[PDB]
Amino acid sequence: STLEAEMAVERKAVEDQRDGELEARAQKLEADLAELEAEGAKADARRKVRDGGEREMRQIRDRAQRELDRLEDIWSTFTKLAPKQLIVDENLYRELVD
Repeated sequence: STLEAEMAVERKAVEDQRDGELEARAQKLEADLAELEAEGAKADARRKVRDGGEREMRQIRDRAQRELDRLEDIWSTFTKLAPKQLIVDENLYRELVD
């Protein structure tokens, strides 16, 4: 019970910060775009700015998702722990130990 409770609580650190980093980067990009559109700038420049901003947004979402699923995986493994099971990660083992 408390195990799954603490797992959920950590999922909270996963979710809030996943949303927050993306929010910050998006705010920065939108400010930079409102600045670029304030002056007279070529439309190709704005298109490339938007492309880079989408790249950054998706990259942040991926950096989140990857760790989120990794943490799901550690719990999934911990659940099915029974003797004679062979662990090969050599890092997951440390997470399970500590």
